[PDB]
Amino acid sequence: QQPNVEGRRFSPDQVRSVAPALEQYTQQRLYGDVWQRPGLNRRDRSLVTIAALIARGEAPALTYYADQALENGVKPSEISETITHLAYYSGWGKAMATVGPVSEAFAKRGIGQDQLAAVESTPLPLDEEAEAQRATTVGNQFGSVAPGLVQYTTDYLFRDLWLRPDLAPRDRSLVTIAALISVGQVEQITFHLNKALDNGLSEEQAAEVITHLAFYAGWPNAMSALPVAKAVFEKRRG
Amino acid sequence: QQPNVEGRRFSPDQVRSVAPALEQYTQQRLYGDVWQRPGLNRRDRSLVTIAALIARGEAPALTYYADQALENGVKPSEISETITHLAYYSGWGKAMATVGPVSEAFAKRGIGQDQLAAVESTPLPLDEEAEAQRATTVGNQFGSVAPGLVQYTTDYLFRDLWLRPDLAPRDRSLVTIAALISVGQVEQITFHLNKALDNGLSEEQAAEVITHLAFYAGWPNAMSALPVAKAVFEKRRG
Amino acid sequence: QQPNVEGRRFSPDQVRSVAPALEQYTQQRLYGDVWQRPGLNRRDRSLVTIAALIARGEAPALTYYADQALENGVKPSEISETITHLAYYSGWGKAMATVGPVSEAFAKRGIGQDQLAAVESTPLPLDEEAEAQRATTVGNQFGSVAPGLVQYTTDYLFRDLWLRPDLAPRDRSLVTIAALISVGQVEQITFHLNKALDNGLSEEQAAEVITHLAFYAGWPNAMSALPVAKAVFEKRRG
Repeated sequence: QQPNVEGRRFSPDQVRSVAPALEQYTQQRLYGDVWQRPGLNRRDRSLVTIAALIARGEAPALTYYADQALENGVKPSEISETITHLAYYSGWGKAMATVGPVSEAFAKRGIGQDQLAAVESTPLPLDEEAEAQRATTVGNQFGSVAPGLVQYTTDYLFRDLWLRPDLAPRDRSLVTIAALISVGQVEQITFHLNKALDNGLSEEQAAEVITHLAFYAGWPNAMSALPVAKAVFEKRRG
Repeated sequence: QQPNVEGRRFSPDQVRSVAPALEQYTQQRLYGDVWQRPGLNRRDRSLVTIAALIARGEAPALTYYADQALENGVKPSEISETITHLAYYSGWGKAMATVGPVSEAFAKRGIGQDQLAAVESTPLPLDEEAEAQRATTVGNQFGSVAPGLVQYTTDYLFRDLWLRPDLAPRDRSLVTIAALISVGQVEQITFHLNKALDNGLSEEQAAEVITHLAFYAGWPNAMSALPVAKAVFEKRRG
Repeated sequence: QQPNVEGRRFSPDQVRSVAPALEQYTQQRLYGDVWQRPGLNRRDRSLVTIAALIARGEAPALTYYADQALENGVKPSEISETITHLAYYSGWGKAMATVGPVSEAFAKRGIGQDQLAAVESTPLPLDEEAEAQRATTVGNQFGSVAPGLVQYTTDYLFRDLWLRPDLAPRDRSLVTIAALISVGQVEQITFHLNKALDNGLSEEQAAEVITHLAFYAGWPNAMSALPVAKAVFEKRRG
């Protein structure tokens, strides 16, 4: 039920040499059920999975998963941009680790540099009022605690990274929430889940993201996200 | 004082080329003292260590540590089942990473597939009342937040994984608490430590688990577990 | 703007084959701006970076970063001691992972074992009253919860590791706060940041540490440290 078995790091035979139950579960549950849940499509699941693997330092799995993402209709430029985005959100080393595995995936598919996310291009429109509010809140709270970090947050992230067009805002928020959930960073989920929902991700899609990540990032990480998600959904109803 | 020095990823000579104090501490403190603490036996320490290495993405160390576990009397089927269990609790990629290192450990010992945990076998008895209570609690709290995840929790975990006989309930709880502590997932320790104690793990054994993990998962992770453990021990006395 | 381009795991060409924007950001922002911020010098930034890479299981990057640290004036003995220190604070496996990459860095520079941190040497002076207070607090709270861990905390850490002269107290605290921030261990930052400030790290230096780590350990980790740092700074003013 899993596509492109030959592209896997470890073969079904190899997995069965240690844990045949795991191989069966991979086929019947992970690929046969989770990946088949229609509330979130294969393209979006690929973005969520790539984000999880990057955030969790499981870059070797990316050769297979990046190839699958391309097959599922994720653009090379979107994979490219996910890596750049997660340099900031997961850390530079986590992004750098992707270079070998993803370059291999691209090379096999004949994906040249001309298909990648632009170094510099026309920014998306900035909601100036919401940004003025965001900057004021952070500056008032932490401006004298870490002035450099506060300034970088504004200049590098909210006035640049988040306006880069190579991921649609919805998709950039999607990869962000996936990366956060994947490493249990529940403190930052409220802001970014609200942003994702504002950007067009549906509540059921968000529930599917959490559900998908139970498998890729472990049950406790998915479980920890639930009260945060619940609070967000309830607050939007007020 | 450390057994099977030749089976290590890095030799004592190699460790001494960077940090001779670390090599000395490994011999005198880790192997000479911690591993020798009689409150928790070598077999259980091996299970705790394997769980920690899996959860923390330190799979390369597993060739040595899985071999040691087998020497310490952990069954191949128990190692097999730990991997499958932690696919769910640590994440699929963390379990998958074990395949290469553990297959090598098994191959060297002539451990064939006939010795592994069963794909499907007769489930252990389910405490139907405690399960009805568990399902009701979760369903009431998060049923409309992530219905898919709630259903999978019931169907995949509590009505299947936890009833698989290839780990005794005590040992399955042992590996779970070890994996949780190892990545600082304190939110889920209350439930699983209670379950471990219910399943027959002693309070002193649990204290030894936390102590062992200070070395393998870092002091802060062990320290973070202490107030949770304290609260559990005190609550059971009420 | 990045020194020793040829020593990198992945070349600029390789990074550009996946994410040319990331390569540009590395040059212009990470190396061209962050590393150039004068509030924290290159030597201290190297210690912070090594600690982050060790804590986050990004040991492969260490060949380049350890070489850079040596170029920046970090002593071989200080790198040696950072590894030993983080065996305790990040975990044994995280320290062990450094052996290959750092040994390579040392070999290329002709750094022999005679330049490494001493296995045993004359301890630094212990503040006996502050230690009596620390031991009493921990013993009263957790002495009967995990007696072994409480005893090891005293004997292995505060009456040995922290008195080892191969890192100055300021630098040992620096590597500790870096390692904690890098994996989001906010629970332990209050104690260790106070200790760092007591040991001579300035508040602006601490702010630069957090800022540097936003890039190496991801924005959310740096952001999570801010309220802890704020509370510490404010408390010292009372």
